[PDB]
Amino acid sequence: SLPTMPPSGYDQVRNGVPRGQVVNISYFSTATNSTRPARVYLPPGYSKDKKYSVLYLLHGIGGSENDWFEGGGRANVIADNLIAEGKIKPLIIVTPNTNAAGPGIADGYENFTKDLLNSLIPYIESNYSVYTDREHRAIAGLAMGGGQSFNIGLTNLDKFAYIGPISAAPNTYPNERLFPDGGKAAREKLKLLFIACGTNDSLIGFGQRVHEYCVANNINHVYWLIQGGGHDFNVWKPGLWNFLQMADEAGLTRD
Ligand SMILES: COc1cc(/C=C/C(=O)O)ccc1O
Repeated sequence: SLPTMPPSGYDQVRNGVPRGQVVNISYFSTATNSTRPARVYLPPGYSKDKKYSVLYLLHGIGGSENDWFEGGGRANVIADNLIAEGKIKPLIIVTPNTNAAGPGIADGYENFTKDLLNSLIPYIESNYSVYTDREHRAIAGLAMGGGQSFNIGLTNLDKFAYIGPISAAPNTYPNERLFPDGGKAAREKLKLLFIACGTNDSLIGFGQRVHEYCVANNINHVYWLIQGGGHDFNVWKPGLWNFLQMADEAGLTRD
């Protein structure tokens, strides 16, 4: 039963397995007044005659849109295999550059919230055949990106129903800011809150803090610790593997 460590080969490429296409895109950002990059995983069968859900996957501090793919995440391989095994239905995964910096901008990681919601999401929904409602939109990430997942996801429950912060960093908002209503909206609209981290990670306390608040305030969620895991992709890959399946079970790809 999930969550659990994935079996050997979950992140390996094997002959015959259908592979999705990872495309490179650039979109205009009203948040940075510049063109920004992102990568988009289209499943092996992506057809404009069908509709797909979308997972916005965020990298760590100083990272890039390539981190979750060739940079170590192998998100496309993990997705290809789960799809081939019938573990999850086909879906689209988008990896942006989380540091929306530029002239006139003080904090690019905070500025990223508007970039994602007002520029990247509209670009994706206009160029790809995707659902545009909260029930078909998820957000997850590692470290700094896990913090942004908590921050953006919980303060925008009308946009995301599935949130997966892995090894969330100190940029994670205080509990009072994540749940300004004592967790009311969360208990009603949150379909999946998946918090994971390696037991050896020095940043374990931040995800732990949110976990404790959710326990105290009756917010359902999944809290999974990777035994012996550190601040690396041997925690983040297993994290994504579990999140995709648990989100699927929760209805992310419904229809
Ligand atoms: C904003 O503060 C912090 C961010 C990080 C991010 C780490 C990562 O993305 O791997 C670590 C420690 C911090 O105090």
